[PDB]
Amino acid sequence: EVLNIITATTEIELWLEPRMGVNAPTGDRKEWYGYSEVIHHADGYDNNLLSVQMPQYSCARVQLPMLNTDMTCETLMMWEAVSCKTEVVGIGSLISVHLLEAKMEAGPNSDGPSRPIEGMNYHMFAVGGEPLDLQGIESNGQTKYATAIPAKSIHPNDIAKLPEEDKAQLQGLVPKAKAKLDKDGFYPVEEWSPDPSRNENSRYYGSFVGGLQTPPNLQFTNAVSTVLLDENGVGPLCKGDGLFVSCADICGVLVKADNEAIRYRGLPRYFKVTLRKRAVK
Amino acid sequence: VEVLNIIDATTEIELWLEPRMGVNAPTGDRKEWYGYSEVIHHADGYDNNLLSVQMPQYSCARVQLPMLNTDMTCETLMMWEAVSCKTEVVGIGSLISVHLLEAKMEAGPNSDGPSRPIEGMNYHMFAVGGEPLDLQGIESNGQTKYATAIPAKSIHPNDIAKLPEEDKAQLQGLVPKAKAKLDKDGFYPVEEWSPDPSRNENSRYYGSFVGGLQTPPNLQFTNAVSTVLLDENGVGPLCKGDGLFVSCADICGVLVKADNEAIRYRGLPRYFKVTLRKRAVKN
Amino acid sequence: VLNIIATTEIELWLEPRMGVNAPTGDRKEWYGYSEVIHHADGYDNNLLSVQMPQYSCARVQLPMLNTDMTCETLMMWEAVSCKTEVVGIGSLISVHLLEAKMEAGPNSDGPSRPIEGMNYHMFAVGGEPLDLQGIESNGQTKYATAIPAKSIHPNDIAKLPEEDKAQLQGLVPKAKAKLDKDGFYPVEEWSPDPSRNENSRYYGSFVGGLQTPPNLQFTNAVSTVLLDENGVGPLCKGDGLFVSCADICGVLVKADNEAIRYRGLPRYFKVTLRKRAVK
Amino acid sequence: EVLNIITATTEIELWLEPRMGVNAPTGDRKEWYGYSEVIHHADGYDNNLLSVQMPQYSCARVQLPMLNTDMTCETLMMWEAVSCKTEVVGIGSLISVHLLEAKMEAGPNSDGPSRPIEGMNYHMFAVGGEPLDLQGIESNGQTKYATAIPAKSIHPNDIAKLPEEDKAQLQGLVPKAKAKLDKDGFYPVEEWSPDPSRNENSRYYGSFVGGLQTPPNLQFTNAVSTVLLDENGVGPLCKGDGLFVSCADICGVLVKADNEAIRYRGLPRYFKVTLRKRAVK
Amino acid sequence: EVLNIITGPDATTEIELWLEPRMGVNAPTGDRKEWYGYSEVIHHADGYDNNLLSVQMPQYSCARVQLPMLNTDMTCETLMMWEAVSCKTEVVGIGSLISVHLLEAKMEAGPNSDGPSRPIEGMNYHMFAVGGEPLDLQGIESNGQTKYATAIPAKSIHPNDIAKLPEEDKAQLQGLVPKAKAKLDKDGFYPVEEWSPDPSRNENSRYYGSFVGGLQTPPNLQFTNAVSTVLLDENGVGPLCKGDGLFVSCADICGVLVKADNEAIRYRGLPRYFKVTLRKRAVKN
Ligand SMILES: CC(=O)N[C@H]1[C@H]([C@H](O)[C@H](O)CO)O[C@@](O[C@H]2[C@@H](O)[C@@H](CO)O[C@@H](O[C@H]3[C@H](O)[C@@H](O)[C@@H](O)O[C@@H]3CO)[C@@H]2O)(C(=O)O)C[C@@H]1O
Ligand SMILES: CC(=O)N[C@H]1[C@H]([C@H](O)[C@H](O)CO)O[C@@](O[C@H]2[C@@H](O)[C@@H](CO)O[C@@H](O[C@H]3[C@H](O)[C@@H](O)[C@@H](O)O[C@@H]3CO)[C@@H]2O)(C(=O)O)C[C@@H]1O
Ligand SMILES: CC(=O)N[C@H]1[C@H]([C@H](O)[C@H](O)CO)O[C@@](O[C@H]2[C@@H](O)[C@@H](CO)O[C@@H](O[C@H]3[C@H](O)[C@@H](O)[C@@H](O)O[C@@H]3CO)[C@@H]2O)(C(=O)O)C[C@@H]1O
Ligand SMILES: CC(=O)N[C@H]1[C@H]([C@H](O)[C@H](O)CO)O[C@@](O[C@H]2[C@@H](O)[C@@H](CO)O[C@@H](O[C@H]3[C@H](O)[C@@H](O)[C@H](O)O[C@@H]3CO)[C@@H]2O)(C(=O)O)C[C@@H]1O
Ligand SMILES: CC(=O)N[C@H]1[C@H]([C@H](O)[C@H](O)CO)O[C@@](O[C@H]2[C@@H](O)[C@@H](CO)O[C@@H](O[C@H]3[C@H](O)[C@@H](O)[C@H](O)O[C@@H]3CO)[C@@H]2O)(C(=O)O)C[C@@H]1O
Ligand SMILES: [Mg+2]
Ligand SMILES: [Mg+2]
Ligand SMILES: [Mg+2]
Ligand SMILES: [Mg+2]
Ligand SMILES: [Mg+2]
Repeated sequence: EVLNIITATTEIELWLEPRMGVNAPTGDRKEWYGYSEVIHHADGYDNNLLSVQMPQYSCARVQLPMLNTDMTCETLMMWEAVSCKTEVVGIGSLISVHLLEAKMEAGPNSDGPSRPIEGMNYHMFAVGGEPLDLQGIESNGQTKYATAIPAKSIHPNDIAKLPEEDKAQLQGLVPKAKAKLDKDGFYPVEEWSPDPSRNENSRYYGSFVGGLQTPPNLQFTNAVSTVLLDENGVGPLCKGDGLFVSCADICGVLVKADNEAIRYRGLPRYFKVTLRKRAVK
Repeated sequence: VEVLNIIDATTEIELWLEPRMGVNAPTGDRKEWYGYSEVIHHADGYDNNLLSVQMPQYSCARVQLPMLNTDMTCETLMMWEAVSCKTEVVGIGSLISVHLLEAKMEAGPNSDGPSRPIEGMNYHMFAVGGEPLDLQGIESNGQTKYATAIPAKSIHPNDIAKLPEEDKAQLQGLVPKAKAKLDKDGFYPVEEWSPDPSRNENSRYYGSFVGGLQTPPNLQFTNAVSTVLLDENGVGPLCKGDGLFVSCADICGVLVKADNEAIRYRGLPRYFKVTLRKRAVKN
Repeated sequence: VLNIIATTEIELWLEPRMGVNAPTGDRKEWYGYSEVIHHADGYDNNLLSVQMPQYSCARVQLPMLNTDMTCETLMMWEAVSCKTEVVGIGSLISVHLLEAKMEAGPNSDGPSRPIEGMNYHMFAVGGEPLDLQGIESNGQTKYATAIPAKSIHPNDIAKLPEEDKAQLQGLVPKAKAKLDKDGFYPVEEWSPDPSRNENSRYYGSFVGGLQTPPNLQFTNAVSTVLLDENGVGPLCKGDGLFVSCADICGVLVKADNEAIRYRGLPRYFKVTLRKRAVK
Repeated sequence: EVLNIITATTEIELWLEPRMGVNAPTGDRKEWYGYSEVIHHADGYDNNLLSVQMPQYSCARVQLPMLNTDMTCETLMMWEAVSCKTEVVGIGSLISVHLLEAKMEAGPNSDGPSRPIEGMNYHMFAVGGEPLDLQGIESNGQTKYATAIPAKSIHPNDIAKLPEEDKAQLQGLVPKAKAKLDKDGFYPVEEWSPDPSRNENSRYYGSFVGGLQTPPNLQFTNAVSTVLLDENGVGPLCKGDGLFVSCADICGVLVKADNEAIRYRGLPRYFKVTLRKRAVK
Repeated sequence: EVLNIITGPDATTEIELWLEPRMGVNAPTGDRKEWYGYSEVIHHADGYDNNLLSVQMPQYSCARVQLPMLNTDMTCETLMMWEAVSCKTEVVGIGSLISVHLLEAKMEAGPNSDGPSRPIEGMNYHMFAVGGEPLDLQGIESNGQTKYATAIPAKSIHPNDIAKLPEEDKAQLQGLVPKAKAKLDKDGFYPVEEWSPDPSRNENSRYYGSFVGGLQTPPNLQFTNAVSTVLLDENGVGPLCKGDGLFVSCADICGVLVKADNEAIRYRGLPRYFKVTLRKRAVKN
């Protein structure tokens, strides 16, 4: 039960690095950090699709200053997210036409530029007072996924647990396939969406442009804010004094020269969130 | 100028509409293609019968609201009035996939590249009303051959207009007799039926179409946007029989088959949240 | 134009006039399309009216307002707003179009090319026929000479010598007409005249090319206000409301010669009117 | 020094015919009036680029009613342009797929449509109280231009007069390369832009979409006007009682069947300008 | 500490300037002079089979404008600063992008034809900024191990010149490396493919940018003298000019030229005009 604002503010900022699959600059895949592993047409059919091949949501919880010295009291204060500025950094890097290992965009006897990053763009950011609610889906119900222990990603049927002969249901809406975005680099974009049936205490904003050769269209400015207040003037209220931020920013794909397969490329996203104190019952 | 760098009165209803692209249930022989259409080829409907499973259809539902009037003969009645709605197509991220089962490879013949992703025609419409959505029929080709099914799995404009087969070219324009109510889920093909702008006084509908086979799908998703359903007089749809009627169609593109380059449509589920209030009206 | 004085709503459909303008005769199966167009038509043959999409138009008789037309102060119907919609947009998803080119390799069994390419969409509401200005993309295009005429061309009015018809590639002031006949004025030769049309409102868009994705919307929640900057809408002379449109939604490509047909769709109109006293 | 309005009005109409290169329906090139001459990749390198090959700005001066009985008076009247309606006519003609001499858009054994007009669109219009100020540039500083006595067009270096070895400066910003749009069909669009460093007494509006196969996107209506007043509510003031209108409307190109070279196509533009009387010092 | 605006008849001023593009060939002199306003040629394996040169990497343009001196004594506890209120800015020369007779450019036609050249098209990168101090930049690498030429003196500066990561850790620059930060303090020096405006700083600047990628994308550009950008923030305060300096910067890649003989590319940029309106604002010192 939301009461009146207490007149008292604070701002937090943070960066979320992309989780395109290669999620750390370490090991033998280090050079491909910020990209996915290679994806081929029959992957997941004639082999297991790996987590490194599946771009994932980024997320973090920011701890806010503690508000109530006694959690038993009938009236308490909560942090309320009022507005946010957010930005995808590094967009100029997408002009490169000398991408390592990338297909040449010219005739077979030429010496032209590489294909630049282009194709599918999927951009979403969210700010909320608790983890983002996710709804699960499968483009192909019977896609084969790797089983690592511990798991490196989670899939809708890990939660829905349909019998294998019923997994075609996941190509529609399966209500049991729901989860919270509670782990960075774990929930694949191609299987999980913000759940519009929940998320009463979060705000999310997403866009998608598909295809493999589509020009990426991105903007950057520090002159624009997003107001997080709902129709009643109430922003997300931060349970446990935690602010939750999430995003995904697939900016396109790289095409490999030797087999023409692809890797996704993502870019880091900045957040600046402005909060105020709100009394609640 | 120099060059300077020179060197209970209200209620909320929620529901999901699953897509009806043709394969309309994860059952039977076609179970694995639920949420897609059946395969379509250029001569289908000419050198064979076009099947209902090959024709994406409108989704629709009626939600029973709390009953408002004990005596429906009173000259002043209460009705539910739809004021606004939030709606969203879910699963958009799934459209990034370039490992689509049976799909054509987007690369040279000696390569091992990605599959073609879902792309091409996008047809998106949602509607909220106090009675079934009014539909007007049309045909792109008047003489298209349609399968005869018992029980029938779709209905076509000429099942209503009942024109002689030799006059069916009329259906390529506007045939006033070819009208229907969106009264059955997964039954009215998108390619034959549109919202009827000459009726639908008690419904609101919103549609967009981008054609072509290789067009990049362009879709948005957010929980911070609502659609106001009130008309110019401040009146929203009024729910007859205390029923709220929601409808949609969301073709998100096509898949291209590797073995013959024919296509299947792909659709995605749509969520609705409708906010309603009560209005007294003359009876 | 005096003050307003009560209201009424007019509805109608305009069926497309793409060339094959009736579901009768020998071409009846292509009603709502143009006849086939090839690159050299109008050069090594005569371009037919059935090959040239045309404006649709109608005059709706409104309730008579004045007992005596002699009076110095009369009532006129004033068009205030309108809702308009292109119906049948969903039919443009078809990839099983009769006689259409296959969009796949020569060894495949793929879909047909769908309707796509150039879109030309215009609607107008006025108190008198829409004024048109004529033009030619090619001054010397050869047009058939039917009796009676099935279409009218700019030089039919301007009557320039054959050696001067290159003028029609620019602006010929003599090449003016009124949109007074349905399925008669070709879109490729006639445009709404911005130097006239004081008593009409028109709204048009064009996206060219042969393979362009068609981009259309449909909704019953949007209206167009027809009032001008003085708050005055079109005034219906002779108690007649004049509506006109053209909606080329793209082209079909034929499998056997790769030539094209334009495709059009019907348009709906709902016009709201009020009574206005005039001098 | 601008003073108050004098409360008196007038409306001016005119058409500007396109000047794509073939600027009159006369002479040897008369049948291509409203188009450019044919342009090939090496034109201006292994030959001289001709004025007929370079689309130019259209412009006109409209004489307004004389306002002042005596131009020596300390307070005078000027016509002030307040708003304007403008329209490109003939857009429907761009649907044509039977264009004379044009490449066929089908396989070589077919009998399909011609390529329609498509590709780069350059649309600008301007209304001012004096000629539009232009700034010059060259995409290639060493482009070879024909010499006619008298000249049929004027180029930036005709004004800047840089040594031949210095003409690469014209690929950037050369302040000496300035001109007034004082002659119809004379200033090529590819060499001359509205000068944002001047033009205090004009308003111009321009858009460009490039490429050779881009779908042309054009609108037409009589329900929209452009307001010409500046931030202080002052429109262009007509010096010498002359109103100056300018434009360029490249709507795309035609592709010739026999060599695949191109001609630009333009369309005429209509103007309706509304003016009022303003007192000035 | 921002105080109130100081009203008066001489309280505002206006500044105009041009910035020429820095696509790589940054002066019309020397051996590369005929390609001024373009980049040097770029090929797929450059930076791998060879060193990527500064002339191959478009850079931000920038300038500091000296404003009228405001405070005779910078000792005083209360001072005045120029406050940037609005800006008009325009990319000039857009009409030149219609050319289909580009020197050395690939022919857009069949192999035995005589058609037009490919016009400038492809990726467009447009940004402008106005601030009261240099624009803050954040570094990144699309490929951490890209090979760069090391000239003495340096012709450009790269994110790891500042971050100084070990060579085997440079993959970190493909994400967000907080030490990879710089100020846009030198014209024709910071490549756009390695440096973006830093959204974590730039409190005293305003920047506006767009990108449309790909190699064949139609350039889409507007020009008009009837539109301004308001520079005031949510509290109505514009950038405040430290040391009486106005800082402007930009980058305008309008597309690429494709060479006929190897199909490699050069970027093309165009010059940008600025008109900045400023007013006097009192601040606490
Ligand atoms: C998850 C992962 O490590 N993916 C890598 C894949 C897989 O290991 C591979 O596809 C499994 O079969 O391999 C990638 O590299 C391959 C690519 O360079 C292709 C180009 O044709 O060549 C492959 O190796 C060939 C080898 O050249 C032949 O001699 C023969 O032995 O067959 C092998 C395997 O086909 C490379 O492994 C890929 O891009 O697919 C790199 C991925 O990181
Ligand atoms: C206005 C009209 O009726 N147009 C129809 C045209 C014309 O009759 C024709 O183009 C005039 O020359 O014809 C269309 O049908 C033609 C198409 O099927 C092509 C495919 O190659 O074949 C044509 O017939 C050939 C015939 O096959 C040859 O044996 C020989 O007789 O020549 C004729 C004409 O070239 C069809 O006429 C068309 O698409 O052009 C149908 C139009 O409705
Ligand atoms: C400014 C002008 O008049 N341009 C015309 C050009 C030039 O006269 C020409 O390009 C200068 O060399 O010519 C155009 O017409 C040419 C075109 O039809 C090509 C098609 O291949 O043929 C040319 O003539 C050829 C002839 O066919 C050959 O047999 C041989 O004689 O060589 C000549 C010259 O190449 C036409 O001149 C053109 O489009 O380039 C028409 C322009 O209006
Ligand atoms: C409604 C439905 O079930 N659609 C099927 C269609 C139809 O059954 C078929 O098109 C009717 O002719 O078949 C689909 O599969 C076909 C496809 O794999 C093609 C690939 O070239 O092969 C077809 O089979 C051939 C077979 O290869 C030959 O040995 C045989 O002599 O002829 C067969 C029939 O053509 C497959 O049936 C299709 O995509 O068209 C699958 C759809 O779900
Ligand atoms: C930074 C710079 O000056 N770049 C040049 C480049 C480089 O000098 C070159 O790529 C280094 O290998 O050269 C450019 O021109 C080349 C281009 O014209 C190609 C066309 O095939 O030919 C190259 O020279 C060839 C020569 O023709 C061969 O006979 C010889 O055996 O090898 C030479 C090197 O490949 C030109 O150098 C280029 O566009 O790459 C011009 C740039 O300004
Ligand atoms: Mg809910
Ligand atoms: Mg009605
Ligand atoms: Mg007039
Ligand atoms: Mg100035
Ligand atoms: Mg900060």
